[PDB]
Amino acid sequence: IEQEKLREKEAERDKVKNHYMQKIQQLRDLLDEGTTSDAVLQIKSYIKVVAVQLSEEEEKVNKQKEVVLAASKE
Amino acid sequence: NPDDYSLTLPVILELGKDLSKLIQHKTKSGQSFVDDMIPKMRQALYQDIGIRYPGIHVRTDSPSLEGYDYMILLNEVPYVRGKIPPHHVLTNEVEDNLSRYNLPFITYKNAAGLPSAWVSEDAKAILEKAAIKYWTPLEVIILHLSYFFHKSSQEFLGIQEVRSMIEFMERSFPDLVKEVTRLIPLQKLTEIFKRLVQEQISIKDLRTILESLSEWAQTEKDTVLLTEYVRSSLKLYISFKFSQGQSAISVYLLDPEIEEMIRGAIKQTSAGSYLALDPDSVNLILKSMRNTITPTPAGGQPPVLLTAIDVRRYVRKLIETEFPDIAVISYQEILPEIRIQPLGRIQ
Amino acid sequence: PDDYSLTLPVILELGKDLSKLIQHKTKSGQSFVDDMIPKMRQALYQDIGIRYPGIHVRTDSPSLEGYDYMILLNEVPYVRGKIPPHHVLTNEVEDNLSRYTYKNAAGLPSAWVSEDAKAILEKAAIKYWTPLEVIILHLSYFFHKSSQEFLGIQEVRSMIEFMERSFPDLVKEVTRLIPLQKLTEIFKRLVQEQISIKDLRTILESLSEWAQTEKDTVLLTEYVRSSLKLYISFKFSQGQSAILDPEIEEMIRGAIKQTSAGSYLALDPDSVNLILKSMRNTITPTPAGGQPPVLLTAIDVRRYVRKLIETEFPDIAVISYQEILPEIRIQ
Repeated sequence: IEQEKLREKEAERDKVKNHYMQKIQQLRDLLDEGTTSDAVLQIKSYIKVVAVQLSEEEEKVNKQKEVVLAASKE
Repeated sequence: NPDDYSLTLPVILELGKDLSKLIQHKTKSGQSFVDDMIPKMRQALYQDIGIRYPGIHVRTDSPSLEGYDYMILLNEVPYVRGKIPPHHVLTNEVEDNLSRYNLPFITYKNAAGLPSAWVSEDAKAILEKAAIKYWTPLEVIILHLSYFFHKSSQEFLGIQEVRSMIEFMERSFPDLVKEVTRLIPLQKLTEIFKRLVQEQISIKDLRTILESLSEWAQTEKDTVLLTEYVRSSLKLYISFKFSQGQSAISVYLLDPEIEEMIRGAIKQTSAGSYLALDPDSVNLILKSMRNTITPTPAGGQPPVLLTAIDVRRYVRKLIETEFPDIAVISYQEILPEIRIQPLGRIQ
Repeated sequence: PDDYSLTLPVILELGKDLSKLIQHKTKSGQSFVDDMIPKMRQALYQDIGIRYPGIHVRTDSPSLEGYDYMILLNEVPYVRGKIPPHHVLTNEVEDNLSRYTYKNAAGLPSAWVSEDAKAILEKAAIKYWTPLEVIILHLSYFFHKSSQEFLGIQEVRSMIEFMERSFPDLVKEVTRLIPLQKLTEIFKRLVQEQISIKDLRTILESLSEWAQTEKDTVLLTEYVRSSLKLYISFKFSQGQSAILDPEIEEMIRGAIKQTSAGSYLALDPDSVNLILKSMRNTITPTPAGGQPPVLLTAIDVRRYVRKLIETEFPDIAVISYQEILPEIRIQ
């Protein structure tokens, strides 16, 4: 049952990973466009926000890898 | 009395004999070197930069100079020598122009932020008719002194001048001053002023600087972060300085890989965040600098570098050593109404 | 000798033609420099509680054409202006242009009409502005949109010591609880949303009540707002009673972060599009020169809403339930 939990947690991390890379790409392409400073400040603030959500997802993935390794050592 | 102490003379200008006789006489606009031009230089510098620069001691007939040579002294120590081509005046004109009227040009780039185009001084009315401003060699001395005092802010902003300007401020803004000196000790305040005028940030607008300090030093006592907050509260002055009156500002940018390897610079093991950075990269970025730069003409000002917010000062501290004529700014120090034109891609 | 010089707050640069115009008296024979600018200052002080400094006029700018003008904030120019020659700015209905265009700042009208037509506009009940009055309006827009740099700590001290002449023991009670810097911060947080601070008495009473108990600046600003019920209601209902979605309210409970000294907008970024997409398709355009409509929020989240929506629509006032008189009646 722990492999299914691992798949759950890896999907929940990968959705956040995809959103974070989308935000990075949008940062880069609004830098390339020539937007204003409002846009770049706001997107950098939102990236600083979603960094914590990415790190929480990574920590949950690490906990689930701990539990899956423990169940393998069973 | 020859049996006392004497105070160190800040800035001495030695001339050889011919320039010393040239400063005897009045100019076209009738002005004296010693009585008009130097004070007007001082006042213009004070309007440009927030700095009270001291008066100048001019000694004629130097043994150590030819007659058309000059020398400037920092604290009774000579700092840099100059030469003047005889019977030539310095105006920055493009090589195209220097050959579009068939005048002489002599290439002599005397200091770095100054023109490099010397034309025989009998051609003055020609340049007036062609609407080209030219500078008297005395005015060339004035320009070179001005370049000195811009580049040598650091040696003249010490603690007693900071005290003098604060005590002028007390006449008008005494409770603001009292709050600031509750928040910031006088030596650390002088350090903040020094780190501002490092990047040619004027402190003429003392009011906004003191207001920003009295906001931000409620929480933070590091001098350098407070300097960063003063910069980010001088959005308006920075934008007017660098975007030069436009709808838009035309800057360079970094590469995000460079930004994410200058997160390498962290030094939390020490008190200050001194530079923990791969040694080779001081060439590795800098080559991509040298092949990117537009050479600005000499009477204007250089292209700007736009960085991420937290790494602006490290970039400036790195790149001042070869290119003192880069202004580094980051996103927080411009108005978020300006359109930024992405035209460097430096990797 | 040389000395220091003080930073000059507001400098008004003029071209040659405007500099010749300000020599002479206006239609009612009153002066630009001696009456109209002081009257602007007095009206601004009566509308919002702020003592603006006197105005530094330099004529004959080298850098402007003769009907052009420039405004300086702390000897740094803020916005350049133009005046069409011999035109007055009169908001029309566009069809008028064929029964009988320059938008200068974003709250100035966009209709310049040749100045000879005065009796037509007086008979037709059409209000007109002198170009001098247009300068007055643009300066007023400046000082509304640039309040923040003129409400500093020494002016707060000056108004407090004016107050001490009448309410000294109230002042001493307030300043026992509250340092002067935090009081100036409260004033700035008020005048961010164009809340006037002319009525110092009610603000000081609310402070002297609430600051026994609360030492956060931001809650005290909220309580001053909730004690200015009457002023807010009169501003916003125009003397009437009746002239937002729960899901957003229940997702702004997400923004609880208070570990540091301040709070933190802690929110899925995409909602900055979720409000705004529905926001632009809901807004009524109120007539140019009027008052945009007014946004009603939950009590504790008002500041977050105002901080969010100022960026594109700065001239829309966020208030919450506690800040209106308790008798007045999309996502």
